[PDB]
Amino acid sequence: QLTPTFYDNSCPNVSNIVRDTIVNELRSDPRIAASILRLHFHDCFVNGCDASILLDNTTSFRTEKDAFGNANSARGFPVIDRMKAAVESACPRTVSCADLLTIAAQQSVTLAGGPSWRVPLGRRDSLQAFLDLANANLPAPFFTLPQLKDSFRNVGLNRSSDLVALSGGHTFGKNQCRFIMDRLYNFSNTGLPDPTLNTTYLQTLRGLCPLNGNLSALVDFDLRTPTIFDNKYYVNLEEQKGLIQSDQELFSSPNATDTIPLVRSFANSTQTFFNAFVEAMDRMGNITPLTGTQGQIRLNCRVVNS
Ligand code: HEM
Ligand SMILES: [Ca+2]
Ligand SMILES: [Ca+2]
Repeated sequence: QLTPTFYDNSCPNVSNIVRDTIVNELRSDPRIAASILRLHFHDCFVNGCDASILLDNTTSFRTEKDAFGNANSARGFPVIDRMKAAVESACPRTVSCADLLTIAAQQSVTLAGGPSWRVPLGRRDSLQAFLDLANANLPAPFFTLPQLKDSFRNVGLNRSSDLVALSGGHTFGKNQCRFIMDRLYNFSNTGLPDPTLNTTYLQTLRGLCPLNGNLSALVDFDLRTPTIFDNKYYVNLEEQKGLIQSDQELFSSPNATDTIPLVRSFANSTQTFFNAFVEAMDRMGNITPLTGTQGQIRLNCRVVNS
């Protein structure tokens, strides 16, 4: 079983080294905290949190970095390399990349103003990467609520609270115009914008993402506090200001009878949201981990030990 004290003897300063690395990177890249949290999410949804997403291509298996949900989107890999090297220097062959990324995600959330907690540890690193599984398991912004629920249940998260709380990760970070073009100009082949998108915000988004414009242009997930980890994400949903389809469906989908009350509860209380986020984060971090002697303690997160 995973435990928060796993490295209290072998590498007591691991969390501090991770924090220091992120603090330093944030000065030149204010988006890195969001990027790191997302890497952990994409790691856990594919064969569990086993650092499989960090592996680069080999002639025997393809990298998950080329998955539809990661390609030209996932980022921060060199930063993970930096903290890994620092931890390896402080504590040789001790901290797995899987655990490192989990701590990095928690520290990223805390540094951005979110809750502070000690994540369960003891995960080990995968011996391969899973591109096909990543293409099948990572949810997409155009998913309906039933599809979002299916995606979470598929990896082991059955609770609507899991889905609603973890979606709160969109309280910060960036999103490409590419992913909302349909909502802005032609939703579900209706030739009209998504009716669940606030019409005033629709105008603003159309200005940032004009038709035939730069699809790679970036827009903030949270128009209220773009880089702060808080519950504003839910207040936006209540006003039909969720940025992507999957965000707004939590509040507007015909199948949202169970998610609406959660959205409201999280928008009404920061404490309720933070508590739910920590709970959901630990549940996600507990998805099919390799433990004990299974897998390895990867020295270079990009390659399997030889
Ligand atoms: C519920 C289904 C979800 C969908 C469909 C989804 C979809 C997306 C999309 C389309 C982007 C934009 C990528 C880009 O434009 O390059 C993104 C970014 C992001 N997502 Fe999600 N996401 C989901 C859940 C989550 C969860 C569970 C977390 C973490 C707890 C998370 C954290 C983030 C963060 C922080 C960013 C910004 C990353 C950055 O700016 O580098 N997402 N997501
Ligand atoms: Ca994984
Ligand atoms: Ca925010």
